[PDB]
Amino acid sequence: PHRRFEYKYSFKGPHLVQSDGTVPFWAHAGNAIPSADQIRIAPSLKSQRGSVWTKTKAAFENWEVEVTFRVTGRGRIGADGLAIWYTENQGLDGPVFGSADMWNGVGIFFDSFDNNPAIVVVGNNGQINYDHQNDGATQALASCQRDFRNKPYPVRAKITYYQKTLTVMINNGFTPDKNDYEFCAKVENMVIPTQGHFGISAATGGLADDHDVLSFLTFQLTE
Repeated sequence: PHRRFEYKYSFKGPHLVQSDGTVPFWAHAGNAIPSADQIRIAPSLKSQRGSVWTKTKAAFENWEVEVTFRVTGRGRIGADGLAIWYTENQGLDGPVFGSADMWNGVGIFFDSFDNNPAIVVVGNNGQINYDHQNDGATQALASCQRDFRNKPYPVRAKITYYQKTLTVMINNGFTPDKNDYEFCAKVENMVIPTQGHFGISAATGGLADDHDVLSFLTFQLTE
C-alpha cells in the first residue's frame, strides 16, 4: 500500500521550532513548549494541559500517522497521558488529555498508570460529552494494555486508517528501530469525518510527567 509523506500535517526536528517560536503548519497551545528536537506538550508541573494541532484540514481517504513520543516521570505512577487525534475541528483545551470534551472524529488515548496502563480508541460524532474516568471503559471501541512511561527508547505509535479500518500499532520503547511495531488494537468500519485536523494533546494533574512528542509524521495512503 503506497504512502505519500504529507509535510503539511507533520513535524520533526532537528530545528523543529522557527526563530519566531512557531512550528510550521501547526499551532501549539496551552502549556506546550516547542523546542529544537521535540515539543513538550505538557511538562511535569501540576495541572498542565497542552496541545499541538495542524492548522489545516486533511482530506485523505486513507492515512497513516507515525508519532514518536516519550512520557517521563518519577516513580511507578504518573499522570495524565497523551492523546492523538483526527477530528473535524481544530481542537482546543479541555479535560480529555488536555483537549475538549467533545469532538467529531477519533481520539487514541495513552492513559498512564496512576493507580490503568491503557491505549484506547474513542470515537465521537459530536454528541458525546466525554469524561475519560467515567466513560473510557464503556465507550472504548478497542484498546490494549501497554506501559509507555519511562522507556529506554522513544515510544512509537503508528495509527492507520485504511479501507475504513483504524489500526493502532505500538513500538513500546525497547528498541531504537523506527519500524518495529506490535499490534495494539483495531476498529473495523470506523466512520470519521472526510476532512479533519490532526492533533496531539497531553495533560497532568496532581501527579505529573513530562509528555514529549519528538515527531508526528503523516502519510496519505493509496488503493
